[PDB]
Amino acid sequence: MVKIRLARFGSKHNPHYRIVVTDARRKRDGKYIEKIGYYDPRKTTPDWLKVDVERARYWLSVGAQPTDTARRLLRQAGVFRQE
Amino acid sequence: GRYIGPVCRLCRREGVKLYLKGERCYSPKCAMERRPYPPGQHGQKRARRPSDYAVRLREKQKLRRIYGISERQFRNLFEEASKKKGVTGSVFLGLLESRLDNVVYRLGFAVSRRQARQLVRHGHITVNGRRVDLPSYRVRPGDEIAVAEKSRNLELIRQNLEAMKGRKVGPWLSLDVEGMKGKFLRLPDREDLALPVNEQLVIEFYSR
Amino acid sequence: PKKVLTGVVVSDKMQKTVTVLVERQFPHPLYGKVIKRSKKYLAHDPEEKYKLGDVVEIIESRPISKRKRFRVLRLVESGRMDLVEKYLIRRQNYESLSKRGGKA
RNA sequence: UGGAGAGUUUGAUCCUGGCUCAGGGUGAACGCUGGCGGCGUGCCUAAGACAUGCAAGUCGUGCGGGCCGCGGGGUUUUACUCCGUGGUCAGCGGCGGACGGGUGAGUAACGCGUGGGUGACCUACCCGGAAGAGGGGGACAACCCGGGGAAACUCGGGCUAAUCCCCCAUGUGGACCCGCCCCUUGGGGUGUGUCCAAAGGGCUUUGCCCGCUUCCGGAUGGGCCCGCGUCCCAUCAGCUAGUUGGUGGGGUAAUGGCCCACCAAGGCGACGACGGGUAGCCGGUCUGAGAGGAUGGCCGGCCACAGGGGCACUGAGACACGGGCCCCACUCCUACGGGAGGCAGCAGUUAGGAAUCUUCCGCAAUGGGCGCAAGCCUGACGGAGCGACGCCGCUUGGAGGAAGAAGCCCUUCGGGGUGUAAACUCCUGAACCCGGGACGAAACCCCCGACGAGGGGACUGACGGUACCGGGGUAAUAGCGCCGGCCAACUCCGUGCCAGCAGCCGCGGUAAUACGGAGGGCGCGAGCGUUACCCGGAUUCACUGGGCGUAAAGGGCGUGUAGGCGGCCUGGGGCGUCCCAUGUGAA
Ligand SMILES: [Mg+2]
Ligand SMILES: [Mg+2]
Ligand SMILES: [Mg+2]
Ligand SMILES: [Mg+2]
Ligand SMILES: [Mg+2]
Ligand SMILES: [Mg+2]
Ligand SMILES: [Mg+2]
Ligand SMILES: [Mg+2]
Ligand SMILES: [Mg+2]
Ligand SMILES: [Mg+2]
Ligand SMILES: [Mg+2]
Ligand SMILES: [Mg+2]
Ligand SMILES: [Mg+2]
Ligand SMILES: [Mg+2]
Ligand SMILES: [Mg+2]
Ligand SMILES: [Mg+2]
Ligand SMILES: [Mg+2]
Ligand SMILES: [Mg+2]
Ligand SMILES: [Mg+2]
Ligand SMILES: [Mg+2]
Ligand SMILES: [Mg+2]
Ligand SMILES: [Mg+2]
Ligand SMILES: [Mg+2]
Ligand SMILES: [Mg+2]
Ligand SMILES: [Mg+2]
Ligand SMILES: [Mg+2]
Ligand SMILES: [Mg+2]
Ligand SMILES: [Mg+2]
Ligand SMILES: [Mg+2]
Ligand SMILES: [Mg+2]
Ligand SMILES: [Mg+2]
Ligand SMILES: [Mg+2]
Ligand SMILES: [Mg+2]
Ligand SMILES: [Mg+2]
Ligand SMILES: [Mg+2]
Ligand SMILES: [Mg+2]
Ligand SMILES: [Mg+2]
Ligand SMILES: [Mg+2]
Ligand SMILES: [Mg+2]
Ligand SMILES: [Mg+2]
Ligand SMILES: [Mg+2]
Ligand SMILES: [Mg+2]
Ligand SMILES: [Mg+2]
Ligand SMILES: [Mg+2]
Ligand SMILES: [Mg+2]
Ligand SMILES: [Mg+2]
Ligand SMILES: [Mg+2]
Ligand SMILES: [Mg+2]
Ligand SMILES: [Zn+2]
Repeated sequence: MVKIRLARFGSKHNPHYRIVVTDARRKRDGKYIEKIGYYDPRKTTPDWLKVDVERARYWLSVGAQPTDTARRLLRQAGVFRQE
Repeated sequence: GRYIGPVCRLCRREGVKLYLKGERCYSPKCAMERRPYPPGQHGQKRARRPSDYAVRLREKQKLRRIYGISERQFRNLFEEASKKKGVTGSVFLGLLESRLDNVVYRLGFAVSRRQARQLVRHGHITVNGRRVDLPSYRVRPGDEIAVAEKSRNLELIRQNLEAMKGRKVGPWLSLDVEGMKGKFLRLPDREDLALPVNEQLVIEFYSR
Repeated sequence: PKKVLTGVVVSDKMQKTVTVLVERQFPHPLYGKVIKRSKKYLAHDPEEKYKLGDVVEIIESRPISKRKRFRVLRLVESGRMDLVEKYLIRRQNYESLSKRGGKA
């Protein structure tokens, strides 16, 4: 199935991830279906997480499955906040 | 320094006062006065009609030595000033003049750029407050260049900012001798530099 | 869009099939001038309907054989053996180009 | 924000013309030299051969067991026998092993690029919707019993569970023949007939969780087809017999000579067929003023390959690198019968070579497989290690300091040079020492809420006592090339067409700025030179952008085939050409 997961993009000791949609079977850094966010785990800037809940919600609706820290990040942007 | 070695022997090769060694270059002892010919055995001989290349070479040396920069470092700036929008001649001179090691010597924290290099490598200098020990650091406008807090009263920066009492600072820099701060207001207008060097030639050298 | 080409039938010699000759002008990548250039398609003709010389539109289509991947869509201009003849001489020439000559 | 030229044919000249230099680039290697760090990068040759270790498994919440323990029962006691529980092992079964990882050998091809087509198709796991699980039956491992082989391993007999296999039922629905309607290639309806379903498990047990069945849709991935693009040789000119097309079969998820039988005689080529050579293709890279040229190395995408050659099984997917069979070549075992292998996974060894790294740490992060979960596996990966191999930052000090030591070097014998350089005065304080010491990590999980949203909690660091912060603090590596012109930089001695230099032009035949050394000078600087290769200067294959009376170049002349090209006026079409919109042009 298609996943929502992290793609490692920074540099040696400088991790930045792209939050991506992709078939589970790509390499982690290979061709992805759509970037739908980014994550800087060092919080080196004020702007260290970013999602696009609209698209995130889209891919969930067609059954993308997010990895365990992708969903954590998605939640942190209120992808799932329903109230 | 970066060259490290006989300095006033370059004074004599370029035939112009360069002021690399600070204040003795103001004394009647700088070799340029009362020994103005190149170094070496043949330095007092009838000097041959210098080639077109020779002249563009020397003017570049004339510029690069005045800033104490290497050459790989120098070329990397000119090329950045090439690719940059604007007049590539005096966009070069602005970058050169934005080097922290030079800006410190402009604010008269040190009598020369070489002495100003050492004060930077030895953490005697703040930029905006945090230490910066990289002489190549690029000062941007708005940035405030202090003497390091715990340095402020060394025997050297004492007697050097004492000379700067009443002395005048370039148009593009402020300066505050009390707390030993200084600001970079604007990249220099080509007119502001009294540089004994036709930088038009330096462009012409790097295009053979 | 299934590609549609227009051409000249230059062969009836087959069962339920026509050779269609398709030209295309275009400017030459380096030297500018407009170069003609042509290619023969084998087209599916199930009524053995179209005849030597007919000018037909030919359409992309699901394979009928090796070679045959086009069907004859409609008839544009009926009859004109000049093109056939033009094409015919071109292959007549071929005979010359070899290792001998004379009356050959 | 874009274009520099020079040296060399002559006694001199102008032109033609080649050669050479200056510039940029590099997975480099060689020489002399070598201090720190960050980030990259590192078998170009043998797709040669490979020791050793590790590299794909997981699930007891599908099933039944063996072995080793412990505990509780039925009896008055033993014997026998029943139940519970701990460890362990494989077996049956499910999902994964078709991904990830390696390489570029082959391949000039729908292989790749690009844009389309599929009324000619598939898609496990995932999401949405509709509906469903009622009876019954069977076998094979494990285990038990025997045989055979040295071994790898193998044969026979008997027992048994299941989410293993089958039969009947239910028919939402679907499949197939025929018909009918709408569509229009095999798209979507509809009727009769026929055919087709299912599996159980766990509980904080009646109602939840995880599964199972059929169908319809989505999503992702893929098959196949087509237009157009893709190197050199014409001293390769003709090629083809499953060849080209038809009918009907077979085969497949599906179109197709894909394969087969029969029939017709086609198909292809100078717009380069057939043959030979070479090569993985692209995003991109390098160079260039551009147009071009060159290239495909890191990373990303496609393809292909897994000692060489075939092949099919299983399956959603493979004709499968760490699966199966056969043939070939090697190495190993061998009781001579027969067996065991396959680093182009990570390291590592050897061989070839001018040359290419550690048998390192860790699953903390990201990602993948299985598992409800706890977790397990992961040489993917995250790090560390070696090499100046590249890039970038940084140091070997700063300020003062003589009319100006000493040595060395010139000298017109007065002087001049190295040279503020050193010595020396003061100042700072790379190395080193002490102390604090990270970010990367908040989820899974547990509690509250409702296993939702939301809130609370706990656990976790290979790198690493590193980064960085603070306190101390020592004047602490400089090399290499060059100095006739092109090309920045000249003097002495030695040498005598020798020894030697030499990119090109040219130096050396006793006063050599060209050889060798010295002093000095120039250029770069932890690097500088050399070789090799690429583009450049090279308008020196000229499209931009050249030529052919004598420099190289008009065919000995014609005829006229293909082809190229084509006077003036009107009209239609709108292929070329131009315009707008739009889609594509991933990272
Ligand atoms: Mg001549
Ligand atoms: Mg001459
Ligand atoms: Mg001349
Ligand atoms: Mg490294
Ligand atoms: Mg190799
Ligand atoms: Mg392991
Ligand atoms: Mg047991
Ligand atoms: Mg087991
Ligand atoms: Mg070929
Ligand atoms: Mg194509
Ligand atoms: Mg469903
Ligand atoms: Mg039996
Ligand atoms: Mg079953
Ligand atoms: Mg039935
Ligand atoms: Mg090859
Ligand atoms: Mg050019
Ligand atoms: Mg091999
Ligand atoms: Mg093989
Ligand atoms: Mg399967
Ligand atoms: Mg099958
Ligand atoms: Mg396999
Ligand atoms: Mg294969
Ligand atoms: Mg292997
Ligand atoms: Mg290896
Ligand atoms: Mg060797
Ligand atoms: Mg390595
Ligand atoms: Mg994980
Ligand atoms: Mg790694
Ligand atoms: Mg934190
Ligand atoms: Mg964990
Ligand atoms: Mg000169
Ligand atoms: Mg002599
Ligand atoms: Mg000499
Ligand atoms: Mg020379
Ligand atoms: Mg450096
Ligand atoms: Mg050219
Ligand atoms: Mg040439
Ligand atoms: Mg021309
Ligand atoms: Mg010419
Ligand atoms: Mg002649
Ligand atoms: Mg001639
Ligand atoms: Mg003539
Ligand atoms: Mg002639
Ligand atoms: Mg004609
Ligand atoms: Mg005309
Ligand atoms: Mg014409
Ligand atoms: Mg048109
Ligand atoms: Mg467009
Ligand atoms: Zn001076």
